[PDB]
Amino acid sequence: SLAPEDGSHRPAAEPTPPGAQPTAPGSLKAPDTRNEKLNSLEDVRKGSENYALTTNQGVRIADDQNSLRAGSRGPTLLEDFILREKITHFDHERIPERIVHARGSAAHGYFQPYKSLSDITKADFLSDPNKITPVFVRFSTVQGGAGSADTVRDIRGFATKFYTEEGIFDLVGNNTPIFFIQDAHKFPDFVHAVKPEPHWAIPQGQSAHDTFWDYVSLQPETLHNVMWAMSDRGIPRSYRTMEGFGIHTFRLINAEGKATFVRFHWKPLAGKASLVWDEAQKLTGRDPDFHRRELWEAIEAGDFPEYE
Amino acid sequence: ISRLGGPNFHEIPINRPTCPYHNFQRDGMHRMGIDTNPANYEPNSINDNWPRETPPGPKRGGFESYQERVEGNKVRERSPSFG
Amino acid sequence: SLAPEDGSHRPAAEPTPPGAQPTAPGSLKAPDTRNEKLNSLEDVRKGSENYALTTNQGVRIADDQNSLRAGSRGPTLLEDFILREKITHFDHERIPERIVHARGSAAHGYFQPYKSLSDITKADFLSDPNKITPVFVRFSTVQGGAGSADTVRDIRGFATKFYTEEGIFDLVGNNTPIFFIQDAHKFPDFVHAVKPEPHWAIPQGQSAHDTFWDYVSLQPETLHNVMWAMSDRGIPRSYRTMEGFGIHTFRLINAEGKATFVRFHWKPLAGKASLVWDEAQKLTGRDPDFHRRELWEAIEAGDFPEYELGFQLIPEEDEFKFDFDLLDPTKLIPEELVPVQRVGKMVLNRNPDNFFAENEQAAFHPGHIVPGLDFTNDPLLQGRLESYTDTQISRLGGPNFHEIPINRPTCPYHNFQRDGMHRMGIDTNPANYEPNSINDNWPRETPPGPKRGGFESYQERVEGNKVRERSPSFGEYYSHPRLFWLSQTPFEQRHIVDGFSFELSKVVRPYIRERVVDQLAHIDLTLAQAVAKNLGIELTDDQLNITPPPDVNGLKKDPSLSLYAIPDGDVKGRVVAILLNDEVRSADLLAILKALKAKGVHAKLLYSRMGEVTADDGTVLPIAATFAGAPSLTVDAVIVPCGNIADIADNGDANYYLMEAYKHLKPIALAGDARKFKATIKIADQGEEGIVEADSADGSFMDELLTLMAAHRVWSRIPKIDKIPA
Amino acid sequence: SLAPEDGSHRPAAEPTPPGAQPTAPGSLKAPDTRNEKLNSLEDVRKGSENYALTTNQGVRIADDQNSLRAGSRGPTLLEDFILREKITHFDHERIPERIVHARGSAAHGYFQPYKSLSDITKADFLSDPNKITPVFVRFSTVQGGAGSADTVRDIRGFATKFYTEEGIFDLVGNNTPIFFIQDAHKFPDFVHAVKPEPHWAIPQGQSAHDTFWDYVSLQPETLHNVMWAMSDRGIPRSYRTMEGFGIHTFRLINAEGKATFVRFHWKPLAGKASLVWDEAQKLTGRDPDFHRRELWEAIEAGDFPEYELGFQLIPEEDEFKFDFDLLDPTKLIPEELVPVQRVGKMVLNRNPDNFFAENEQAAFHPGHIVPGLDFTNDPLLQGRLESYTDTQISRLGGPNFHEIPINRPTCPYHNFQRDGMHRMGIDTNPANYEPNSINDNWPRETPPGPKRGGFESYQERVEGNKVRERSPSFGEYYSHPRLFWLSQTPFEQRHIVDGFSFELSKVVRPYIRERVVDQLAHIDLTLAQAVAKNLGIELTDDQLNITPPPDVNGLKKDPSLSLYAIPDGDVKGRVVAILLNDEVRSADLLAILKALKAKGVHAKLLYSRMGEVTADDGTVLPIAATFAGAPSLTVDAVIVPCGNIADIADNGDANYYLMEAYKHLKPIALAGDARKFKATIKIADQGEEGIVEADSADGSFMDELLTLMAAHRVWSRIPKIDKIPA
Ligand code: HEM
Ligand code: HEM
Ligand code: HEM
Repeated sequence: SLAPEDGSHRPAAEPTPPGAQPTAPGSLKAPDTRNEKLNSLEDVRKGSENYALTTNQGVRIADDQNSLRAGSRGPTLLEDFILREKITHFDHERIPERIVHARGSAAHGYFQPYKSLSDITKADFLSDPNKITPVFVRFSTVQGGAGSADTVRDIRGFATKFYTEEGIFDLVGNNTPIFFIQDAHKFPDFVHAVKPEPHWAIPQGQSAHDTFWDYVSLQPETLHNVMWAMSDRGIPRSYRTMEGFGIHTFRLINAEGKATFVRFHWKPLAGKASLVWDEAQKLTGRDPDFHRRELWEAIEAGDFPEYE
Repeated sequence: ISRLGGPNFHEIPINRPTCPYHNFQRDGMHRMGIDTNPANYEPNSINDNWPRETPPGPKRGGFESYQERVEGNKVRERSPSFG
Repeated sequence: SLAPEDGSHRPAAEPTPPGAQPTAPGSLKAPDTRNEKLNSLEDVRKGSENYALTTNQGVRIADDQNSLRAGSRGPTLLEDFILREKITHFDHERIPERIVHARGSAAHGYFQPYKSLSDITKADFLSDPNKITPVFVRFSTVQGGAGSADTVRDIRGFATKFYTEEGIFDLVGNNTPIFFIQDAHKFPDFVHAVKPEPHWAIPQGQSAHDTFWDYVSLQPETLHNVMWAMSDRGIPRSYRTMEGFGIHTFRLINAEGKATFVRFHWKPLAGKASLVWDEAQKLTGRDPDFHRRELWEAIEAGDFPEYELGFQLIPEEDEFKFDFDLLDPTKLIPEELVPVQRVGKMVLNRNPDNFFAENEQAAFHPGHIVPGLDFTNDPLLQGRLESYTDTQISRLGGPNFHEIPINRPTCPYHNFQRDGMHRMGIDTNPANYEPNSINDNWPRETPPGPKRGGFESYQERVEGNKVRERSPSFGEYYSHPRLFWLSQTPFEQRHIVDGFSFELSKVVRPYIRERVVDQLAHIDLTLAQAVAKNLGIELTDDQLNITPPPDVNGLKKDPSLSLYAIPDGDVKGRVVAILLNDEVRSADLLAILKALKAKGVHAKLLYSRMGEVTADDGTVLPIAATFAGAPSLTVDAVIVPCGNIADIADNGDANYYLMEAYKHLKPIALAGDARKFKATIKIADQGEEGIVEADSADGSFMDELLTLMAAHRVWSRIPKIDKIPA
Repeated sequence: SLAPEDGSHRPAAEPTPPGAQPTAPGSLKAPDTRNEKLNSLEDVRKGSENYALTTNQGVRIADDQNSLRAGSRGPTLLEDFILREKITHFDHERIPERIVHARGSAAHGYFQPYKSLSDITKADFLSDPNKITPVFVRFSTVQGGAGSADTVRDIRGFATKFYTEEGIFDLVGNNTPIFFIQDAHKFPDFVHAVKPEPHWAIPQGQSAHDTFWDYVSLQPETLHNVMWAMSDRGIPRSYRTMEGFGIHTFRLINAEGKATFVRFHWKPLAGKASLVWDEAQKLTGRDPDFHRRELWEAIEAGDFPEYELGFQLIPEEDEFKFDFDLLDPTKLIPEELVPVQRVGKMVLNRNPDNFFAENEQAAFHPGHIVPGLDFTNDPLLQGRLESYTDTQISRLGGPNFHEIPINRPTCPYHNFQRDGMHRMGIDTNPANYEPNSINDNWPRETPPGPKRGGFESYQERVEGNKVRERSPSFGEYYSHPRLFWLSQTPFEQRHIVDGFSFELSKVVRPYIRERVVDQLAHIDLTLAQAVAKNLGIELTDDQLNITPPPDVNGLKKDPSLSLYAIPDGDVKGRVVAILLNDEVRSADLLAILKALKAKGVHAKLLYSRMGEVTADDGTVLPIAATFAGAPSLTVDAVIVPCGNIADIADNGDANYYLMEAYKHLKPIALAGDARKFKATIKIADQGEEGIVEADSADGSFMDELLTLMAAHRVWSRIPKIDKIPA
């Protein structure tokens, strides 16, 4: 045994305030929080306590500290299949990050309607207030990589996967009610302009550079979302304290075939709050994981993010 | 790695062991197993060092290579016994 | 035409100091710079001016502003093949980042040896002082993603690709002379421990978290390199002002077959220089791209990064002559015992044209050696050889990554390998195997020889059983950490203590802190007690009584291990903030600029807004940045000329600018009424060492300031900064 | 291990007939055959002679025969970087095959139009009879994997990539003028049905299995192309002897903006010619590479495949004037209604250098059109535009597949797309977006115009509600199958009946056979009855009473739909087997070879062993193959010269060769005492049409033979072949 005698290595599996316990995987922290989707993941969840260390092929490992070599100061041997699998898996851990919204922080939850909407939509998840729909939500920035900072000035993504009884519905929104551009054909132009510039790949997580403002100056359609990004909207205090929007007009269709135009909104029950610019910038250096930490610790504390 | 798309090919159903498999390897394309271990390295105290190494033994022991003596210089040479 | 009439969109294609022009692709910025590698990339360089906009299939596009739809407010149509190509290429832009060292910044240059080293190595690139070898060098951090910040505390990588006439040689090193671990089998464990923790993927770019210090506390082999990381080595000022090392002992092999053990060194010709922690951490917020930017801007300015290649050479018969094992990569070889022999110079003199094509896709691998070099049994080096080709199969999409332009040898390559994803080369050989008769056995093997021969490994004797066992000779963990500690100045020691103290304060589980404190007590008691006190930990009586570890071959210190014990300052390429006011005394600015120019020191002129201000004599002075825009973090010193000081005396940003610089130990110079700013930093009326002051900015005002800059920081200010609220 | 002293390991770089020299890479076989695209590949062609064997990093290899090991009987060492690179490249050679048309064979050539088409199209490649456009063509089967056989019963693909001055145009067609299905949404259902069944992955290269005929029986829209597949069109003699069709109606657009509907045709100048089924199926075993081989060898011989591009042109105002919908890809446009206008000629005159790099990695996509061409609403064409780019992202490893050398345009290409796996192009443009001012907006959009303009789609009127609905005009399925049936000769109809009968006899579930027979009864009662009789099925009274479908716009037949109704035979490039004996009469062989050479017909000299035989006058005759080694399946006709006939008269294989040739309707010519072989094929002292016979092989004998070969096969023999046991 390497754990301390007093058990202080293991966090209590009860809600606790930020900093009170080490944070933990959600099924260890809150084992009795359940929804249909979380339960359905049980077939692939893997524990660890009391199990032998093995290869991926199920062969028990005697010595996970040394490679096989000819003599204890000798060359490493090709026949070390244990070393080879371990290093091979490590060598292939990374997958491409998302082209945009690479930096993001996610949690499980659920949604329930306040009333049946069958007069305006036949969508099953909206048919009955007693219909509980598991969700998985990912909040994100837009421009920076998966390893960039959270409290940059940027638009924020707000993506919800509804696991409904009639299919997955993904509501893939942002935290402002419009976008920068009108036609998808210009998306790679706008995104290349805001992204790090191609010669030197600077700057990270920032619109504050020539190519972004070159494009905005030549494309006045951008100016509306640019106003939002330049406001304190661009620097939320928390993903719990920003609005979400679908941006596009969609349609709801009812059982009679009637179409109603709809735009979607998420309204934060913790209210709206943003940082100020100097605080946000400095916070990217003192804690580049500030939003990711805040969201995880809110959920561990029982301060569940709620949106209407 | 190319034929089967990455290092998690042992999670393709036909290739899965029927016996337990636990270790500190993570991620990779197509990762199916969701690890709950607080630790992804050993030695660790945060999960009391589990999953743990197992000494070799008569049954249910860890793998140890037979201690064959090696003696020779580093050569790219075919043994004359093969000629 | 959307460009301005005056041509101010286009940067001057000549060397200009940082901030004077927008930065540009290297071949546009410096078209006259050339080497054999840069010339050989010309077949894949693509221009743009005066060309039509096309699809990738070469069809001219008429409207690149709209999708094809049925009516101008109608649905988009599947037949829009121009939209589909453009969006599909965009959808697939990203490739996996490197598993480690994902954050990095690279440049082209060249290397030349000072003399032939044929008596010790038959390596062709070291055979002739006239033989110049193109290089491509990538510097990096280790832990963070490609989008993480530059000025984190971490080790730095220093990887050099030599495009030699007898093959590519990759010297894949770090900025410290040892690694954290002894056997490659533990690399996934150590890297998992230092990386973001797997539940929540925090923290980025930081070792200040529980799992890292858990691993360290359980693996005392790691303490050597941890001491380095906790020192100011872990926060270099610039990639130009850090050392590089190969870490492992390799071999040189001469034409007579004699092996000599070698360790590789890079010496920064700009000297050694690091930030201080608060400055580095803040700087990850104010400019997470600071090292990448500084490297690119140095090259655009002609402040080319220069390093000297050095070898520590140990005869084969001296393998066992030291107190430590030469093959143990957690041990360094003290320069007091084995000096570094100067080998040649490398100069980095051209930025890439495209970051993704040249930097992101570059593949380095320490297995890439050439005749005249060879490996040893260092068991961390041994395992590296399994990883670097492997990882490139997924990262770069298959086994033809050597055909990506940046990676291609400049020398011939021919073999029987075929196919693979993204195969470029079209093989005309009738044979794809050997031995063959049908192409008269070409291409053919080449016997080894003095020059231009085939690769043969040194016939080292191997004897022992097949074991998974650490050599007992590696099982000593404290003597080298102690040598390192005792070799540091007292302020460098303070900064080490403060690095461990800050990092362990972020460890949530107190027992892990205690366990690390126990480790430090095995290294040096003064160190352990000082960290313990910062943590409210009391050493036990047993801890107070641990015998320190022995010295290393009789050495009680080695000043070559310190950044600053032996001054090696160089001001060329450093930068000074000049805080402007609305009525600057022009004679002060003239003297300042003249002195800085003469030593190759750059300036940024700062004010409370952009635009320009006008001096006492009518000189129009353009403003580079605001005080808040370009914080003191980003320069090496601060000068405030005389003039209408009342204009800025109550500016919070201007006062803070000086407080932050003061805190971070930077030289500050105050001329005439700018001396009023002494009060904001609590400077006594008769002055103090490190603050330059006079009635005007000269006679001796600039020499004094530039003398302080040559010593980098004002270490004697340290006792003073704790009282200052900044 | 070297080449023979006599240079016999190396083929002559001149045109040579099949079998005369070993085959070789096109650039070594025909170095002086050039075109712009072939030249442009020179940056990546790699030679081999006189070069050292290296790693891919350019390191010379000394011993390519052994791994590094600790002693010569010891374990292999991890540090063997040479072994690791060689094995890793081998381990990653394979890429996914094409989801369909995986089996295919390709060549380079050129195209030119006969006259400018500027009246009807502004496409640059059609604008001038003296502007030559390089092409790369791949022919293919559909169902089978890359390693399946060539002479299966299937549809064939005929894809041409035109490297034009205004972009790449891919005309991605097949060898029949319609497809099986109407809407791309069904493509995966139809292809899954035809492909090997999912439980056991059987059968390869065959539609003769339950799932295909289950889908056909339930989807009568498939019946037209199924008729073509069951006819001898499904088993071509060569890719040189089949038609090509783009299938869909496209648009041509002229400089005045006028749209003309068009269907694309390729006419084979070597004439139309197919195998018979027993021959084609046995040939998949004796030489599964027969079509690949025949194409490569034709090009090495100078028998370049030539095809005439032709257009059926329908004015816009005539869109609705037929009794079928022009946009329905299961309907053909009969040439009796709309003639094919001759447009230009394409000649395939050089083989690739490396099959993988050039053939396997080639990417064709019918969305790659150029100004002057446009799409229509054909709902199968429309869906194809979503597939060909998408599939290339996994097959070829990412979105930079246009930089794989074979796929590159020869014309300029410039845009703002960046990055992606295996990015070759290093972009110098300061901008990677438009509009931009920093590169004065280059590269720039180009307005549409008469020549060199940007692409603009024809502004077709769209009016309808958003529906997933098949157009009612597409709901007719029997009239085109009937037209096709009625346009075949009686022997072609017999072969169709036999194809259906053979395939349905392999369907295990008898109700599926019954359902198919019921569909055939809606096409033609004579066809339905003949297939039913072979299946032991009896048509019901109701089935006998099904009213046949209407004529197609009054047509009772169209002979352009037959392979053979109109003679168009060309013997150049065909091959005869000459069965030797050990004392051949040299005067026969002289006359035979002289007459064959005059018409460009090749010969293969066969015997019962390899080596040589000596003729009556001392001429040494090298033997190409044994009777068993090169069966009659591989030749067009068989000649037996006089000589020592007793040598071969009782040889089983020699007799069998003639029995198999006879059965397969090939001409056979017997000179002098070789007429003794008439008895093996049971055929009369008076002689038989299709058997040439004389005292010696002279002018007359050879003219008769070559006349029979110009008619391809001896159809009048069919009633005589059921009694021969072969
Ligand atoms: C109203 C406008 C848009 C909104 C609100 C929006 C929102 C988002 C969000 C929230 C994500 C991150 C989902 C996650 O967390 O994984 C995302 C990802 C993405 N978006 Fe959008 N987006 C918009 C426009 C576009 C456009 C016009 C395109 C391209 C035509 C595009 C292409 C993508 C792509 C390629 C990704 C990465 C998706 C992945 O890897 O799974 N987006 N978007
Ligand atoms: C002395 C110890 C080591 C040093 C000095 C070192 C140095 C480096 C550097 C500088 C890079 C970045 C090269 C670049 O800029 O692209 C790198 C990448 C990498 N290293 Fe190491 N390393 C060490 C130990 C190891 C070990 C023990 C392993 C695994 C057994 C390993 C595996 C890797 C991998 C997988 C990459 C990513 C390479 C790629 O994607 O191209 N390293 N190393
Ligand atoms: C008239 C109908 C069609 C014709 C004449 C046709 C013709 C062809 C040909 C000749 C090729 C092989 C090109 C080569 O040699 O590489 C091919 C490939 C392919 N086709 Fe089609 N096809 C048709 C319908 C479709 C449909 C409806 C789809 C899907 C909607 C489709 C999807 C594909 C795919 C995925 C490939 C593999 C292409 C690649 O890997 O590069 N085809 N087709």
